[PDB]
Amino acid sequence: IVRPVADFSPSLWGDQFLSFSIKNQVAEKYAKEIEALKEQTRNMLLATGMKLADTLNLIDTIERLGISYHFEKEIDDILDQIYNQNSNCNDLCTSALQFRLLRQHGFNISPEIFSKFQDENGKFKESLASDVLGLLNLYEASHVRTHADDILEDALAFSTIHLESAAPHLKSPLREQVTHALEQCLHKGVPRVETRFFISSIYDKEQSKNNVLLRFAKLDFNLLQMLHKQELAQVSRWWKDLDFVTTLPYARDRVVECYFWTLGVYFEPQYSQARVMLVKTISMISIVDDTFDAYGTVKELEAYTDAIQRWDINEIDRLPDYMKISYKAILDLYKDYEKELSSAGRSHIVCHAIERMKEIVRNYNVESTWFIEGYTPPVSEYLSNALATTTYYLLATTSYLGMKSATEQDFEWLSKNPKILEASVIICRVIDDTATYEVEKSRGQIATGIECCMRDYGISTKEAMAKFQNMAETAWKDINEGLLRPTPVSTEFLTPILNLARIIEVTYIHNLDGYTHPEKVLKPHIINLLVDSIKI
Ligand SMILES: C=C(C)[C@@H]1CC[C@@]2(C1)C(C)=CCC[C@H]2C
Ligand SMILES: [Mg+2]
Ligand SMILES: [Mg+2]
Repeated sequence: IVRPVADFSPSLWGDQFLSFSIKNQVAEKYAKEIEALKEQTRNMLLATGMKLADTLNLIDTIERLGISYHFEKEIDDILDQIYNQNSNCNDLCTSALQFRLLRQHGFNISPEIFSKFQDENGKFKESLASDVLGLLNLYEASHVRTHADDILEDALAFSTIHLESAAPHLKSPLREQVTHALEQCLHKGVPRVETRFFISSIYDKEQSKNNVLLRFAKLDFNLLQMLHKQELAQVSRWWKDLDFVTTLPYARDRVVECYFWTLGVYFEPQYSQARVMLVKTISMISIVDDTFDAYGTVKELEAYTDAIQRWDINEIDRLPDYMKISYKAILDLYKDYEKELSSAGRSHIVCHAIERMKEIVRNYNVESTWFIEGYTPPVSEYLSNALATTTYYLLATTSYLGMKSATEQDFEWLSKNPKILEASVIICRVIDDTATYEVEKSRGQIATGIECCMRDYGISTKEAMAKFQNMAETAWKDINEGLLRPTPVSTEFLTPILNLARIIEVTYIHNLDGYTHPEKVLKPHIINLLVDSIKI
């Protein structure tokens, strides 16, 4: 009873991450200077007598430099004051920046601030077209709108068309920043990679840059990168010791890409343990996906699914040898989770991620059944199954395991599929389906997202893809709304969900996937985040 073909490619990375030894003297040097620079920066933020525009530009610069996580309380205190005071700036640049920064931090500033910039017909004054800084900040702000922000409904188009027109004659690095913005907006980018671009490509080249902030940003980035490299080394050894690339030769060898995903979810030092836990789940679920997608028979897949629901090592005899391997590994991983959380007294919350694993395996099996039967469900039924198979319910849940602050109440909220989680999952689903359609259409998939859509609504491939794009647009507004205070849980637990939506947009940018193993899209970001340090 034959199997498919060894179609996947090996890891292009070889063993270059397997061992990293931190030059402890260099790390301590960096850490010591950063401490001094951190305090100088804190004093900049706490300086009195600053004008609004200067204050917002300082916060914006520090956030783009990737060092705002050092100043969460200070920044919040300042934005909170700005929110509460009657800000009457009549310039497009400052208004739009004020709007963006406040909204991104959950402050529900009214979009009425943009009215003065529009005619009686609610359309932006074309006379703004010669204000590039205003256009740029309006552009960035337009990506943070909610359903209640229809005054901004054309801001994206307006600013885009005029930025395009102005870009080639702008000075550097403003030109590069505008051109980059048009390709990748700040709000929907992966924070470490926008940070890397801003530091090296923009701020390092800005005539007016603050030397203290630039040096701070460079040292902090490179020191954090050291931690990330230690983590990836530890994870690479863990993966190598599992030796799935030998025992399960049908499976993808992509632990570097999996680790990069965790880096998108959170990069800060306090989430080191969290990333190491998360990456192991991402690696293992890609094994499961592949087992379902191109190796297991119907009968094998049904026993696998059943064994997962029972979740007992006793069940392993009921499986073929090759499934025994991943099944034991899955059970071991969660017992490992329980042990490393027991000292903190948080072993009891591992069950929540276990339930999501059980869930996605059920839905994998449904997807297989559908495929075997040649079933094309209506979109509603399709999504009822296919949202879970994005892995995003599992990943979001898993992201909390290593977060010391995460409580049972936080897991209970997540367990109900709150709107902001649903939105992120939907974004991942429709982006994947748009990119996967043409290739999977030839692979025999009758139950692919776009096909379900085409058949349900009786529309073309283009119309279906536009309907899917609209779903993603709607979901981004939902995410944006879901960040607004008062939040149902602490914002610390929302940002992973937002960041999950960010990575998938970035990974499938410009279409499609992108193409052939999203590795090609990820490769330069992995180089920039995990191989090459920022030259100082
Ligand atoms: C979102 C997921 C659960 C994972 C992250 C890495 C992934 C899919 C990618 C994008 C490339 C290698 C294949 C595979 C492992
Ligand atoms: Mg699959
Ligand atoms: Mg797909």
